[PDB]
Amino acid sequence: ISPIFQGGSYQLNNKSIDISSLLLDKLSGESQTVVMKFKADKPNSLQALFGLSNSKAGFKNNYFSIFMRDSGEIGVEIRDAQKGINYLFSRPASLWGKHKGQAVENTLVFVSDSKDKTYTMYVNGIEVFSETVDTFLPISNINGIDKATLGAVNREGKEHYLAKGSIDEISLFNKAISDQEVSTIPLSNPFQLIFQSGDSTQANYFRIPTLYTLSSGRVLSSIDARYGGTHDSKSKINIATSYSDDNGKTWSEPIFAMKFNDYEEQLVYWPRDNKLKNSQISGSASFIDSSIVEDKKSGKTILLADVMPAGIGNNNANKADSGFKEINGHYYLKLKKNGDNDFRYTVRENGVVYNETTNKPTNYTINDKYEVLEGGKSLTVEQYSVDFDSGSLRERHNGKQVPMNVFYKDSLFKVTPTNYIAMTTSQNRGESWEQFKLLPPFLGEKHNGTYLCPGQGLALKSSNRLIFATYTSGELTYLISDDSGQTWKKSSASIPFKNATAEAQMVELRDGVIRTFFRTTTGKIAYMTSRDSGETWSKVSYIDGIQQTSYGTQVSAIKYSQLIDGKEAVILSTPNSRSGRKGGQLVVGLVNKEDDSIDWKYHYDIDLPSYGYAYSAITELPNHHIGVLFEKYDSWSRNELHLSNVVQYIDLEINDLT
Repeated sequence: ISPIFQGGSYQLNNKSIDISSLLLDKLSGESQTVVMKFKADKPNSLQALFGLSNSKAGFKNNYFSIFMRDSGEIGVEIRDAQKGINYLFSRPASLWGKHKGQAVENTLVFVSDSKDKTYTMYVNGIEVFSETVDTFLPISNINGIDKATLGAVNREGKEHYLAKGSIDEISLFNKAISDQEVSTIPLSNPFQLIFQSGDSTQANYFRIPTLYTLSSGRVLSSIDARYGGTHDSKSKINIATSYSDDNGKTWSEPIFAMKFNDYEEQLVYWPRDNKLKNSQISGSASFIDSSIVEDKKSGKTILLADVMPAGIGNNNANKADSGFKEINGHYYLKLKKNGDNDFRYTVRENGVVYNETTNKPTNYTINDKYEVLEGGKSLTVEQYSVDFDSGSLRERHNGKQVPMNVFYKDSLFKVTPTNYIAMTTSQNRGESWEQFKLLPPFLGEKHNGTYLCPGQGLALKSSNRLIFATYTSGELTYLISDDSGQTWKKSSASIPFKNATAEAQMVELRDGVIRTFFRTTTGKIAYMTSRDSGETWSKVSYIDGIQQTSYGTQVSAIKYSQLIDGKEAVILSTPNSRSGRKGGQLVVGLVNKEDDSIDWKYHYDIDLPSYGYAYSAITELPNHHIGVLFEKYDSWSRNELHLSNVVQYIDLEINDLT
């Protein structure tokens, strides 16, 4: 259908605009759609874009509004005191403010549907909430409505929630337009999605993005596909990948690099209310924090991630146990059989399950997929699915059989409940991934695995050396391979922090000179230098001019291929904020050849200082543009859990940054 009202070019400069005459007598029936294209690059703390209100004395709480906060949150109120209805629906981190210095035109579609009794809000082509009520309140059936307002809500004759911004276009319909119709509405998005709700992963959530430019020109991305909301392990999480062959313009349908099947891949709407938001999938194995590198020699792409057995995460993981047994220089994965109180088994060569107490091999083996066979026969377990139908999280058998994996809850043989690191490879640049292998322990039998630093590994330009940064208590633990990832050794580098999340990323400043940038607990990003291709490491210094929070955020970093102002350049991606994960920046540093010091010369604001920015991935695209895939929200904040489609991709050119 056609609009009952259409207007545009409205400037909201802390003064509402009255459109009652144009709109109010046009409103008919109980279903309505609002389409609004608007900018707000300097919003007030809390402002209404649009209001329908009873402006009369004593009816202060009879109004409908669409509002935003300077945090990027969008929402509506629907209030009628006589009906005793006070609805408030919102979602944090739903907006853009600025991109390349220009105010972004956000496209907002609000659907109020009386038939289904459902309020739905889309912003920039993304559904940010969909709420069904028992008692539906049509937005123009509020008792005594006498004002249609842009840029405030008229309450008792006064302007509340005054807006600063602009409404380039607004349309209203006496209909609840369908989801299909909504998707035909043109957008002006500064971003694109690579991974997204309802894609092949069937994860409703994503965190921990990576990007890496392959020598063929293909750009590869990996990510945590997180099923049970955005929580870290314990949970269900798979590692998914996608690639672009056109400098980031389009991206392939995701496939999995690393996945478990003990729990179904369910797209779930995880509750965001305070009572249930901490619900956490508690019986699933998971992969988490991935990192990618390309090997020049073999041509293989290599992907590593942390591995968590069923119900295990960082905080309940057995520290002081690697999960392996050392038997004369060699490390064997320990296993516990159903009913035993201790681990009386190991996995030896060719997957043979060997008994330790009696030193006998068994009739059981472990295949390449860490699945259990008896006498060559695939054993199985039953899969779980999750639901909240009872009003709380339930995890229950779903009737499907899947191969029995030693990382599973219901497995006959079970690994040590601790964290591991796994690796997989692709020979076709991410079109398919091999079965993963556990890396061996690097810090002894009685030490849990280090934690992979998410993002990129480092492929040294003048050799075959591959390095993946990892961290644990008191140090960075660099993993080093000179033979295409077949064998690894560690290079330990002490840092002056205990129990930190020292997520580290590396750049090669020049041949064999590696600078590592890492997260700390001090409010500053730290760094250290190696001048022998990672054999030895300097003491720790800190960057002034960038602020992080006390808890810190992952920093991403690349060496730019081109000179800038005649100098070698490095580019860091990080939130710049001592308050939260917001104020995204790319910071361009120029290297001083005298001493390899870096002058952080240019700061590019990704979006508003108050808009969310968390974990990030950056890569130099083959055309020398910069690709950025990032968490566009505060992934620390307890108020911004379980948001969909907040990991987003943008394309920039160096001139944008300078």
